[PDB]
Amino acid sequence: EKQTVKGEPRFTLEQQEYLKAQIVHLPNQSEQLLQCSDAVLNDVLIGFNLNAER
Amino acid sequence: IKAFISSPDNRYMLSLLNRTLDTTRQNINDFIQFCCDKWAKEFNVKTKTFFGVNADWMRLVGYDEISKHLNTELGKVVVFSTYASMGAGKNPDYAVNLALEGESLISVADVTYSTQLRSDIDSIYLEKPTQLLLSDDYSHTANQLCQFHQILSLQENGELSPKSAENWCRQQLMGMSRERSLQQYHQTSDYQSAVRKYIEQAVGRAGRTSLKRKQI
Amino acid sequence: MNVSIEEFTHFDFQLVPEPSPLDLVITEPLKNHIEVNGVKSGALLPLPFQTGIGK
DNA sequence: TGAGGAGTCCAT
Repeated sequence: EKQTVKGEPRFTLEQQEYLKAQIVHLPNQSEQLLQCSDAVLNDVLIGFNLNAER
Repeated sequence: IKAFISSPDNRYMLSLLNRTLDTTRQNINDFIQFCCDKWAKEFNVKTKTFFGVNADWMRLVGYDEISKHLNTELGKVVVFSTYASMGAGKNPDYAVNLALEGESLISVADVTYSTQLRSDIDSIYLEKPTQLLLSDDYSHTANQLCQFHQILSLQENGELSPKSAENWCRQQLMGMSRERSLQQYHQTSDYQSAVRKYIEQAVGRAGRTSLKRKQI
Repeated sequence: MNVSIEEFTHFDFQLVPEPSPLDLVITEPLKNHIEVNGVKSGALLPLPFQTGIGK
């Protein structure tokens, strides 16, 4: 975000988004789940027909 | 401790030990306390004592509590900790308070101007590292595997003759104690280098800023 | 929004920030590694650095 | 007679 070359910002706003969306962090299985939200899990469950299962 | 209090330009001392001085040794703690006070009454100064610096106090109380006391009040601070605990968390620093300043901090850098101003440790005491032999707590067979790994590894490089290796392995198979395992590793040459490594790392982490005192 | 590589259509790739004593030591051995036994070959490089200076 | 302790990941 804050790297400058010769007194001018090195990266424009749109370029920063592309570079910042290419890095992934991989936590535990038990911390990846509690980080999610109700909407995400509900969307996945209805998208694969898993709610009907007992 | 007595040497540290009788100093003009020092207000921070950290004693690295091998055991935690928590409530399980409460009595011993109290014994030191009134001693410090006695010395603190000889040379007119008020000293701060910090006890129980473990992993359950740096993540449940906050280490910043120490730092604040060095930029909001006058006094010397003595903190007790261990080798392993101080290996985690990093950067035990307080920034500045020129009103509370000990009339001199010499800048050490040549071409820099720091956005803020910070300093680091100026007095440390080092004990003898102990329990320098790896062990495992998971299950009972894994510990055996670890021990045999280390014995054979020492045999390969050239520190142990075959005759000694067989004796150590035989007694481990029959059964020994930790305190008899530690007495045969001390006779080799790897122990010396390991101790030196510990000292070098513990001292190297004790400096991270460019504001320093004169006498350390 | 989904950005694309077309944003970098015209970009400056041959200008880099001014070097430091600690990046030449990283770069030059690797360049000597590609010349001989190169193209496809690994390299183990232990760098002895110090806390403080910007490792 | 021989030595003397805390700190950690992850899938079940």
